[PDB]
Amino acid sequence: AVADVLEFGQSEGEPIGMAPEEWRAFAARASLHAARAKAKELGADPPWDCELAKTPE
Amino acid sequence: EVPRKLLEEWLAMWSGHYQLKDKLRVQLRPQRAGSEVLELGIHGESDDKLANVIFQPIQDRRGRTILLVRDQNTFGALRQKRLMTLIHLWLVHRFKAQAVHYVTPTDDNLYQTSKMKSHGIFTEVNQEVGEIIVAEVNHPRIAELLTPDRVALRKLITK
Amino acid sequence: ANVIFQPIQDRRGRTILLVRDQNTFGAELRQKRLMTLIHLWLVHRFKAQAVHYVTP
Repeated sequence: AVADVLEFGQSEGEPIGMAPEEWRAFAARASLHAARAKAKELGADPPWDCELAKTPE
Repeated sequence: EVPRKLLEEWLAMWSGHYQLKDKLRVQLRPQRAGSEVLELGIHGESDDKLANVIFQPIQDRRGRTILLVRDQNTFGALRQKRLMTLIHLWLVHRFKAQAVHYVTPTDDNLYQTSKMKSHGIFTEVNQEVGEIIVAEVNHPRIAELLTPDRVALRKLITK
Repeated sequence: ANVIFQPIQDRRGRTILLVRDQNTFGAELRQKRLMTLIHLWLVHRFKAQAVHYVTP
């Protein structure tokens, strides 16, 4: 979700806070808390909700 | 999923209709370094600023997005051709705005908001306490204009 | 005295008070920091980061 926002910023010619590959490397080893905090620093705060997608159980 | 290029495409339709050759480019950046106030600029091939909107997107208590407009101008004597309406259509779509507030009730702002009401961008326009113009977005009309077939939009651009 | 204002949030989630109007109506009450006390309370009440005045 954050990658999509960063790619859009790049396509729009806005200045890169971090490269796509750099974000992916960070996200891969980040808690949700840490990923959200970092995204917020980069001005990327996409709507994302894992609660909505939970099964009936 | 609302790129600057979308407004550039609309302005190409516009330039085409009015037989103006100058390729109009769209710029959206902080009005100055590190600011939450933004400037939408329309630039020609010479990079001259032909129109602008200076504004800050904010949220009210109910979480509704409002664009606080500090200033808007059609600089190039481009006037009387609905350019500012196109810019507002794009801004309202880009920021999913519920309303636009104008900080100073200048003659131009009253004129422009009245014009955009007639184009259907706004349902209501009212000067409120503090002498600010509050313009409520006509969501059905915005949706109509953004239809991919561009029929309603072309009609707006070409009169 | 009065303050007419709307509390709003910027992109960063910071609270700003948008002040449309402020007045110290009573002449006896002026030059005594009344409006300062009101603003102290408003800033505390709404946990404001900034105050914007619409008309200079």
